Amino acid sequence: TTGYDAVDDLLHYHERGNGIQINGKDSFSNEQAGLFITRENQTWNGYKVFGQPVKLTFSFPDYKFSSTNVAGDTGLSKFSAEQQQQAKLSLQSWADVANITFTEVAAGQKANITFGNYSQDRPGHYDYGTQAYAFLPNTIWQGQDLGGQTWYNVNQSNVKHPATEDYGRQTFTHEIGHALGLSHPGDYNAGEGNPTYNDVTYAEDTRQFSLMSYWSETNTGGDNGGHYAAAPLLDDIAAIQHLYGANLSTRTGDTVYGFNSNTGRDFLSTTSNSQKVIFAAWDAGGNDTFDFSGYTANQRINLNEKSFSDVGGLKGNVSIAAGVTIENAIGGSGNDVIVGNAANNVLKGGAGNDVLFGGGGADELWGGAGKDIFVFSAASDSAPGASDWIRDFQKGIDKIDLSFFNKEANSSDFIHFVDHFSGTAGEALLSYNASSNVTDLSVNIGGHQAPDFLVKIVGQVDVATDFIV
Ligand SMILES: CCCCCCCC
Ligand SMILES: CCCCCCCC
Ligand SMILES: CCCCCC
Ligand SMILES: CCCCCC
Ligand SMILES: [Ca+2]
Ligand SMILES: [Ca+2]
Ligand SMILES: [Ca+2]
Ligand SMILES: [Ca+2]
Ligand SMILES: [Ca+2]
Ligand SMILES: [Ca+2]
Ligand SMILES: [Ca+2]
Ligand SMILES: [Zn+2]
Repeated sequence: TTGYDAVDDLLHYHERGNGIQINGKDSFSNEQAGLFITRENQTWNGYKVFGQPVKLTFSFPDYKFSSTNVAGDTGLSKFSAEQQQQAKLSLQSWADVANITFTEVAAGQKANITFGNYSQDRPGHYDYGTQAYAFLPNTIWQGQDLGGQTWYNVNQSNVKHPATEDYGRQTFTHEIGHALGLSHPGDYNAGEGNPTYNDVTYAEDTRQFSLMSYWSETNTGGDNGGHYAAAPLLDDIAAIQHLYGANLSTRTGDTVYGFNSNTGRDFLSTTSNSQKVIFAAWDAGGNDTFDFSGYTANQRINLNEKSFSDVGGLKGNVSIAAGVTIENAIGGSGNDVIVGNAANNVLKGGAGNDVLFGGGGADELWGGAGKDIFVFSAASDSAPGASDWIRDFQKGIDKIDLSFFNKEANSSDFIHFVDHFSGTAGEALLSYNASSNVTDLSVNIGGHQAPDFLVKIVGQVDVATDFIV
């Protein structure tokens, strides 16, 4: 496979929406999913009141063991220090993406969102079967609003120890989701009390796209390696931003995700190959980097909005929220595929045999060690006046892949190398400056005397060995 083949495959990963079918099910766009997850139309600002900020209180009440909650469960207790710590991180992860402010109040004071443990389904009888539940805003029962109550079965080790059992942390984020107005992404009516993924309303109702789902990411071809996302995923972000608006103040500086992170978020950071990230990135400004340098697996990194990446040996585990521009990416020691976007991108392959694709804008490309391939598929990739730079080219080892053009022209003789331009479309010209150690690659794609494509290359290039055409 060419570099271009790999780029094309990553660009078309998890295509969705526009009426297509997947797994015999309707595919929804990110937007459609956000709307469907919020189909009850309930918010803390009112029924069908969307897009407005909200300020909410939360607490950890000191529930009495023999008391019975509204759902009939008993053996109640207050959240432990560990549970409180993890719940606050879950709250923060929702506040990061939408215009929600959370303020803690005292255990005995009325609060919008509450957290409690229960252990028994009836007095003296421990429940080992259930996990957790919560009430959406404006859930009126016997005259009282149950909205905001969240309840967890502390007999489950993950609920008791969410700091070391990542399904517990996910459960906290999920149930807070309900408390804010999110539903499961389907009702699963056809499953009649024993539902499976086969009963979804839309194909992207899986844990790849939403932590409001209970269906494995494997149903959509994801693979999270036995781990569970801590924080809102791509379609959860669409949902909650529909409800309370997008948080334009979040991470507006130059932000590094992954290794060497300055996010101050556990779920956006790692300090070792064994620590695997799973996240959907929301970022409201600045020059940002996906630093996945410390992973040894073969990775695929796509910097386009709404797109999925294969990071740290997982599949479809990293994504970028709608409306977000991430500028830079750093691969690991594996053989990576790294795809930029229309902005200026710094792309670094690291060790391994990498494929780099800057796309539009003026990109800076570093293959690193290994046999790397730099791919181009439009004159606008590297326009004169905004040229890409390949900073580390090694002749006989690295390659420039222009193969898209002859494939599109269906002619082996469209791109070809000449010693001087004649105005004929397809002509490519190399010019080497031994004094500056810079090679210019100029191509006349559009058919003018002046070329419309110019790549600047640090290093010599050997035309006999270094191209894929
Ligand atoms: C056809 C997509 C529907 C998403 C909006 C929610 C409909 C209840
Ligand atoms: C047990 C009745 C509580 C109200 C239920 C409505 C939320 C599903
Ligand atoms: C099983 C109890 C769930 C209550 C919220 C729907
Ligand atoms: C309440 C819906 C849960 C679905 C898990 C099978
Ligand atoms: Ca940023
Ligand atoms: Ca940015
Ligand atoms: Ca690499
Ligand atoms: Ca680019
Ligand atoms: Ca490399
Ligand atoms: Ca290299
Ligand atoms: Ca470019
Ligand atoms: Zn739920």
